[PDB]
Amino acid sequence: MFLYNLTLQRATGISFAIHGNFSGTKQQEIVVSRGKILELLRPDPNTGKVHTLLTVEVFGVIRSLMAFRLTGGTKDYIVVGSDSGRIVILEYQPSKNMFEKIHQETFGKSGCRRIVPGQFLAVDPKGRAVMISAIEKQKLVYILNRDAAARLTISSPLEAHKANTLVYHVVGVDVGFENPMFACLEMDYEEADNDPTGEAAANTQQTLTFYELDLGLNHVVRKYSEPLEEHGNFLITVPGGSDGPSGVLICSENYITYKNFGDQPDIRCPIPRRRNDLDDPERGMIFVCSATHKTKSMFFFLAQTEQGDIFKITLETDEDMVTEIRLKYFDT
Amino acid sequence: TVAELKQLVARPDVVEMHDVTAQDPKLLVHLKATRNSVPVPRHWCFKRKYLQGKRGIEKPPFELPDFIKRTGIQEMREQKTMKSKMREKVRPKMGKIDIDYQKLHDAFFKWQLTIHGDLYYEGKEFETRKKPGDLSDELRISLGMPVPPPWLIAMQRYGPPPSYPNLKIPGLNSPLYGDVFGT
Amino acid sequence: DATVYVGGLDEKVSEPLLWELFLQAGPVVNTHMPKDRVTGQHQGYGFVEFLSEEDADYAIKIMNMIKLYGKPIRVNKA
Amino acid sequence: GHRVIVSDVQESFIWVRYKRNENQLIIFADDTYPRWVTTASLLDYDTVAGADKFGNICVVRLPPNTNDEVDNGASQKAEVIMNYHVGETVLSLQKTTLIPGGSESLVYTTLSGGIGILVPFTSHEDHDFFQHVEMHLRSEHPPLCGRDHLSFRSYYFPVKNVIDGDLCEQFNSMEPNKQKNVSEELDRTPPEVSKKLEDIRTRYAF
Amino acid sequence: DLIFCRKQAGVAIGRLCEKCDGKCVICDSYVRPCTLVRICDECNYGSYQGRCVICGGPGVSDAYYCKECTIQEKDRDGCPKIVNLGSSK
Amino acid sequence: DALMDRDLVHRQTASAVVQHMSLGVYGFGCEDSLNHLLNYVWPNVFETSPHVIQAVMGALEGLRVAIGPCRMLQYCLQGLFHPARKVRDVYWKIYNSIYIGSQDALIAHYPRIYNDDKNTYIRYELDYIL
Amino acid sequence: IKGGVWRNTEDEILKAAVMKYGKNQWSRIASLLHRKSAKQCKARWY
Amino acid sequence: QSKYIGTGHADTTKWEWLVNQHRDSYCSYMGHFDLLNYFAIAENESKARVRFNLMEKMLQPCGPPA
Amino acid sequence: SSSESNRDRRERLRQLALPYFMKNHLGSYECKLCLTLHNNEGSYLAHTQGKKHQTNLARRAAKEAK
RNA sequence: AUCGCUUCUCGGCCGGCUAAGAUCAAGUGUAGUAUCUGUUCUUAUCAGUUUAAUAUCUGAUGUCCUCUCGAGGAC
Ligand SMILES: [Zn+2]
Ligand SMILES: [Zn+2]
Ligand SMILES: [Zn+2]
Ligand SMILES: [Zn+2]
Repeated sequence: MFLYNLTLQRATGISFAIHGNFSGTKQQEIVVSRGKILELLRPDPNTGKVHTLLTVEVFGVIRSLMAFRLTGGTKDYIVVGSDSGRIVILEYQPSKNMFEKIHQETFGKSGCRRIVPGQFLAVDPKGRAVMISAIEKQKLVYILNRDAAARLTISSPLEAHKANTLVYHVVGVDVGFENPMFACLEMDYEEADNDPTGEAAANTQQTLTFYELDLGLNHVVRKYSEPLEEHGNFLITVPGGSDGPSGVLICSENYITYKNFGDQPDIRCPIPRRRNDLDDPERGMIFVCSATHKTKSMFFFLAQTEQGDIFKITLETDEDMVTEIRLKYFDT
Repeated sequence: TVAELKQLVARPDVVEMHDVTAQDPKLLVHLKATRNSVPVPRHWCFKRKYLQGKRGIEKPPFELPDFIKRTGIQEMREQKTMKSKMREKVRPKMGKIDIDYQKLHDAFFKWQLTIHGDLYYEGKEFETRKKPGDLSDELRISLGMPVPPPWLIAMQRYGPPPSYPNLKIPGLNSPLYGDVFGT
Repeated sequence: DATVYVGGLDEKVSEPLLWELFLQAGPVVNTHMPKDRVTGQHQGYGFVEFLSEEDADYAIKIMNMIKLYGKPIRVNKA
Repeated sequence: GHRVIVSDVQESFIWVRYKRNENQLIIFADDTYPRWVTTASLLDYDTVAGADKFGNICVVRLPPNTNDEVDNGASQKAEVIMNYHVGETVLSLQKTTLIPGGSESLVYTTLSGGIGILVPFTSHEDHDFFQHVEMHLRSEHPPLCGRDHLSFRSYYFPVKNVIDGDLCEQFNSMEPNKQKNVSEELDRTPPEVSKKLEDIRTRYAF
Repeated sequence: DLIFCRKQAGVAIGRLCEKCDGKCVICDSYVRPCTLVRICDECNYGSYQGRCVICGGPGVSDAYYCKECTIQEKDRDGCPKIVNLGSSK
Repeated sequence: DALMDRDLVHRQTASAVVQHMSLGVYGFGCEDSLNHLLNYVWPNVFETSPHVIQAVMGALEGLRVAIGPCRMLQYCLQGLFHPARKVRDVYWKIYNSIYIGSQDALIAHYPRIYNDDKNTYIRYELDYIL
Repeated sequence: IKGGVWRNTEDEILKAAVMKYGKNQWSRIASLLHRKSAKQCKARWY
Repeated sequence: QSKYIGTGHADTTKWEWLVNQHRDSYCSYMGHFDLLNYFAIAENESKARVRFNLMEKMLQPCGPPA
Repeated sequence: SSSESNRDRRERLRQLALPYFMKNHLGSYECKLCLTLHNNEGSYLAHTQGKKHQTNLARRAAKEAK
């Protein structure tokens, strides 16, 4: 017997969303990722009716997705974190109404792995170097520079390898025209495996480390480390240089902490709770995801709880020194 | 203790002589009995290096699948003096096989083992798959019975055999088609 | 009783149809059916060693029902 | 109405006939593989379809020689006739005829929100043709991420007797030189090819 | 004495000389050239520009992998430029 | 007939045949007979001769991709913990060969292993039922 | 280069060859052996 | 082989082998969007909190060694 | 090819001079008493022409005659 | 009819001469395996290493006293 397969209704589930300018237009095309599917939408400034410009199936499990831009560049490419051992850089040709495969690079084995990258994906604000990472042991970097014709060329990889180290999340860091930085959440289980008592199960804090790419030395050295008080799930870029301070926000259990280097001391704030809540007090809270709103005038952040509570995160700074943090209830 | 270790398993029969020396018997007991997995081959603890030529000297050289036999190549292949060989170079004749390209476009299309629960080991060939209740053709011929084999009439009177106690043979406690009169 | 003596056979019979033949009753552990070298043919009498004795005494009871080539087969203890 | 199909959470299918007089529950067959089973469906009396918590679709057929009354860990089993990885977990399986006047087919939803169907072939011609389709398409039009199609559909279990329609339909999106040149490697025309894939969809579904 | 260097695979294309020209590196075979070789500039640099991946002569062509090593996914490991267990030159 | 051993070279070369066949046929649905042949392949696992052991390795690798890991692993389970050192050396070599590739697809096929005192060996995630 | 130590195989084969062909034909007997000449076969016999 | 995590050998303990297959299962869960969503459905949480609890269970599972 | 003639000639010579030696299902020569395998029948024959092969036939001689 | 001899008959085992006529083919090296032959452990006990278990390897021959390995006494 033989069976021919047909899809009829394509999956409506949306795992990821990235907003960039893919046509070189002042409008913002929204590239969203259905489960096995790559998808491209066009919302309308006036009526807001969301036009689907493209829907394509990649025949592979999408893992993470990020959009980026060359420095001061006109247009935006796409980086596809995949389940294969290949990162691919894509460009949507507005005319042809379909994507082209701009770059195909093979960093390792196939399928969702423990040590194989593609899991977590970060990129520099200036688009110099994109950093790709697995859950454990392997963190790789591809450096990007436009060619003589200003068409994108990808470099050779690098290696961040650190033994027996779990990576919670990786977020690009803002340093304008500098040696790029990266915020890697890490933890070491090597303390836990050699501790028959079970003490290392507790009393082990996830280490926040900033790697520094260095163009001139063309390797990636561990530079910054601080132990995190409590375990946060994810991090947030804080645009630095001209606009705002350069630092990272850390979303932690029942807290958010701006935690940065230089002389900058950490700033913690509790995650506010609603008056007269019916839930188990034993159930804490963190934030799910965050979408930064970046404006030539100002900037802020948007956070959400399990319960769906979006807050507007703000920074109170003295010059480049942030003194405190202000969170106003935004919506739900 | 190899004794009490046999009380902890659904199929303790899996535990064997050297099994009690295992570095982790308290698991291997639970693995070896896993549902569809297959046993380890037995040729070790036999020092004979997996084979000898005793039973292997009585085997046929080879025999073709019937699909290849009907073709007719078998008769084509079958002798020569040396000067005939240097004549075979100087003379040479062409087209000795002269196969039918229709036939060899036919057989393997138009015309043309074991399950997972089995694995081969050294000496095993015929036996498991002549048993009480199962005999070969010819010996049927010497016996000369038309389609029970008649001493399973006396397996009525004298009783079920001590040697194969689990026995069932047709018509008695085993309620039979072709050759095989007992299982 | 572990062994039996078997008379009155035809040489087309060999050690194999004895193997198969008496294991129909109960397994022959050790088979002995002489091959005569000189004229390369069998006289037709057999010796059978079993697992233990019970096999072979049941074998005395049941055993002499076999008929090899239309003809009678002797089985007695030994 | 005759037999009963047990689905294990781990060891998958257990064929069980209920003897009415003895009232006994009778396991006469089981699967050759462990499979984490979401739900089952009957293509027929002798076949079973099943989905994996991992999002696989298997179809296992009894041998026609099965023993209907009986008394390592089993006696006789059933061969696995189909393995296909949807990549999306399937919580229900239902066989039906989607459209009036259409051909009977198999139906699977998934957890991702997608709804899709499996369809039998009525001819070896469309069979082999779609085979060449899949073949020259794969290498000549690789998947987008660089991931290979074949492995992705063979992901947990190797593909057995399934042609992927969503790859065959991408014939539309290829460049006209791809479309044509491939059609030549297929010895057809883009209209021929295209309509011939519209055949199965049309006849069976929308 | 002779074993892979297995440094991280870069974007540099492999280069085989006259001798090694047709060989798929790992399977040692000439069959079904399909994909392409990548080795790090740490293995391929300078006097190694257009050097043979094996003997140390000038590369006249580029190595192609077989289909055999493709499905077994061996082409994705560290850069398969053989190093003698002395230096590479 | 060949894999059943007259002399080692038979097992070796025949095994190589099983390899290239096993890569070639992949995905077309013939796996059954390849399983049958895998039966006769399987005893040859043990030997110190370099060419036959590396041959058998290539063999079982191709058979890995063609048959799928599940069946492989179902032949490789019991050998892991067996008391002898030999069997563990080898079955762990095999199990590694099966492990590196397709490590992603192995998840489903690890059997149920009961939990002891200090440790919980049951993964309960798979037992969550809607 | 041809010279070397005598082997039981070469020596027994020499026995059989001498038995079959006869004493006076050496070149025929040297033809069967490897790494040995006719003179060496004769003197090895006598 | 050694530098490839999950490599086994003849001296491999139970505990290490099972904690391996655990951690690999968890990386699969982080990997496949759906199966993750199944988990979120069954036991009611966010996708986030699920992945978080898993990342907590990465080092521990089965608990202390022997 | 001249090499091919020697193989043929050294089999026939070991056939003439030859009841124990045979050829298995493969091509090798074997002594059925001693269960030895011989690369060439003549090489095998010498083992067949040896004093150890001689003994093991006598020992089996007695062992049968008892 | 028997013995002996003989004759016949039947059955079974059952390559010419010459100057011998003249003349006479071997690659290498790096790794590695297999198959032949020859030769060695009647060691007793215990302890340790080691093995799946063997095997193997590694160490010594109830204690004290007296007399000339043996004898006696005390345990
Ligand atoms: Zn290198
Ligand atoms: Zn070269
Ligand atoms: Zn290759
Ligand atoms: Zn011998």
